Amino acid sequence: DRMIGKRMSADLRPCHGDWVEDGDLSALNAYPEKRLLLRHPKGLCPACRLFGTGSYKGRVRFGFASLENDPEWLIPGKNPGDPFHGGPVMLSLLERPRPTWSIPGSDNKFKVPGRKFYVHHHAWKTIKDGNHPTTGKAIEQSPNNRTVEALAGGNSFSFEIAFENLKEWELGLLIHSLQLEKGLAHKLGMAKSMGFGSVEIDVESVRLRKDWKQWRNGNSEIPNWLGK
Amino acid sequence: HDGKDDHYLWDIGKKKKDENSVTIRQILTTSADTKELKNAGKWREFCEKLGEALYLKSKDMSGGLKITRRILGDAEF
Amino acid sequence: NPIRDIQDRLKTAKFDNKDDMMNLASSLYKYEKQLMDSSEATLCQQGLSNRPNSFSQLSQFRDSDIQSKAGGQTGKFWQNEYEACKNFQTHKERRETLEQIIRFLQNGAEEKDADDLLLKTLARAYFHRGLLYRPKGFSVPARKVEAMKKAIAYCEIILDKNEEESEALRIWLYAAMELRRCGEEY
RNA sequence: UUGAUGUCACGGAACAGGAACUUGAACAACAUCGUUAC
Repeated sequence: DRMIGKRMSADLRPCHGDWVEDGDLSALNAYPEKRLLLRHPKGLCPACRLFGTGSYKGRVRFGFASLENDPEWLIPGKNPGDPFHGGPVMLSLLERPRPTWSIPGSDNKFKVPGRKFYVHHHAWKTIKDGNHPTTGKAIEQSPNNRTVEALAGGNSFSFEIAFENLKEWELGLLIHSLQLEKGLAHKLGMAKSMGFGSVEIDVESVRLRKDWKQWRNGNSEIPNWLGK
Repeated sequence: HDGKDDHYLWDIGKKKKDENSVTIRQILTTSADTKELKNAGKWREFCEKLGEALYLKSKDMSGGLKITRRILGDAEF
Repeated sequence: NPIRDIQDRLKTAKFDNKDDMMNLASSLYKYEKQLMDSSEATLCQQGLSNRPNSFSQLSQFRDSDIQSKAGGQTGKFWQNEYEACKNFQTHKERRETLEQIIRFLQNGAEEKDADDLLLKTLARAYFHRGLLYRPKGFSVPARKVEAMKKAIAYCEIILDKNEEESEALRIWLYAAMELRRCGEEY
């Protein structure tokens, strides 16, 4: 009977979200008091204050990351002497995730679990050779999977993040979220459940803004913010 | 984004039943060649006054307090 | 601050007296007027607490008003707005409030359902704006003259139905006595 | 549709103020379909 929006606690639903109750809101469409029935009565969470939302601009801006060394692909291309194109690799089926396996029942006891973080492993050594990960059989060229071109491990990119009007602890937590500890790693890209995609981010110089004239490279204040 | 004839604006009015139900693309398609709107001058005023009528109908579809554009300064000396 | 007041008025709305409905309409109008211009109270990004009950009450208020659009809501709100505008300090804020009133209620006075309070306060706003015009050409500006003429036209719109009003008649005579000393004719 | 002895209207800039802006990893695993038998 209930929607999936009422299967979790009311504090973890997105602020500035949607209408899940039984009455239709379309009746109050031509009035300015409609937008007050879609926001949380307390305000904005810590993530809808750094990153933006509708009717509020976020105060952190990302950038385009560019390569610096030579590519060093995974499978060498078919045209030799051309170190700017790689070879193809065929993946597995990769279809849609079922949410009726984490919420198995139907009554009231089964809430919504957390946020589905994929694990780090090494199962691309079986894809690169042309086998399935579960069974050892070969992969057929069905009209349902993809044939991609991929980079290998050992490359180096470089990007830049601009930020304004942050507190001290917000910057400390953003740096803790950018660089992880010594043994951990992030995950981005395609086919994350097959080992593909594992990055690690290090932090180079940090430059603050004192006035409109000087800028005052602030590398000596990182061990403070983090702790704070 | 699929390439088919299902836009979110120019294809309002298309249902499964009575598939002869006209949409806005068909209406604007059969009006662009009527042997009287074939020259340049007669198509321009057609679009202009059609848009003016649709704006006049859309204006009074609110419920809050509505401000006027510019009502002051009519100095005629 | 302007969103807690809507809920304080929504808590004890009785939907029968003509005082709590007026207070609810006043709170809604003040929130909308706070949004139209960009003040510092635009950063408040909260909402209403009890969603289904408040949705029922707001839909019943916007539904049990359409049969009683007798002009009892906006007329009283702009009447109190002008009454608060009269007793101000230095002329700057008086001028700005007058032009805001004129801009906001100029539309709702162009139909057959035109209240006497709405037209009366619009004519008073035109007449009071006509006095605050700083001259710059060794002569009277024409905007003062046409403010007086517009006040006369609206007070004539009222006095066309009735004969004596004792309130609009005095505005008519004020506008005529002001047109006389500006080099014009009676 | 003017009236004569007296028209600088080529005697007068439709002018002046307002960021089409804000929010969004091209990503992905568990089934689908209903009845048989005493």
